[PDB]
Amino acid sequence: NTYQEFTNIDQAKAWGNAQYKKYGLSKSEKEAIVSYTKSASEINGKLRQNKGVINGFPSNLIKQVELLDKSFNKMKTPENIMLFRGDDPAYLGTEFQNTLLNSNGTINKTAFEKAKAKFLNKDRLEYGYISTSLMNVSQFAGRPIITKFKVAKGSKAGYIDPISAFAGALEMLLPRHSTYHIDDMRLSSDGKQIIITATMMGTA
Ligand SMILES: NC(=O)c1ccc[n+]([C@@H]2O[C@H](COP(=O)([O-])OP(=O)(O)OC[C@H]3O[C@@H](n4cnc5c(N)ncnc54)[C@H](O)[C@@H]3O)[C@@H](O)[C@H]2O)c1
Repeated sequence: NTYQEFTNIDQAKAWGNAQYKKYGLSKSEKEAIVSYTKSASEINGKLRQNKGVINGFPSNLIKQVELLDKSFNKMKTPENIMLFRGDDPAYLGTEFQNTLLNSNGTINKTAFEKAKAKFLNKDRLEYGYISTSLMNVSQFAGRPIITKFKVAKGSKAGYIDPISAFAGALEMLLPRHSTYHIDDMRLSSDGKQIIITATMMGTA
């Protein structure tokens, strides 16, 4: 139908803060999210490497994932919304690690055609959590791949920004084991980035 796309920083900010007041996260859930923002790539990366299974993990890490998953029972979005995200070349596969980018900073049109073939009109399963923003913010917009996610109403999604260890991200978190369908993939006006548009679905 129509996804709300925030255009103004101070509005997104207010809307998001308006959601956070309602969540009533347990003190325990809050300590688990704070810690996630300080260590996302470690956690998301173990999740990827053991394809979801958390039995090997230390007893702390298991306490932290269970609390993150639980959190989303309190955190859902009240309307259709667009979230944004930036990624580096490895996002597409090891093959694109050292080939997606030319020497001047442009997207190698060939790798783009390969990636488009490999991902366009297909589902992707992400084993880790997905961190996003309410807009294309300055910091993560410098990255070569920008993904705009369509998130439906009532879907699991949470504005954790207020208790993030870091600033300027307008951060919305989505749950792990989420799956999304990629609808479009083109280049930006200057050819320095790929814009992926994707439809978000559930978890497991
Ligand atoms: N990236 C964003 O759009 C965004 C938005 C808001 C907040 N954040 C915050 O920044 C930090 C999170 O960083 P992140 O999002 O880069 O961590 P991540 O765990 O999602 O990804 C880390 C690195 O691995 C890549 N990657 C992602 N999925 C992959 C996959 N399936 N296979 C191989 N590589 C993959 C990413 O492009 C990045 O280079 C946290 O502090 C979080 O709060 C990020």
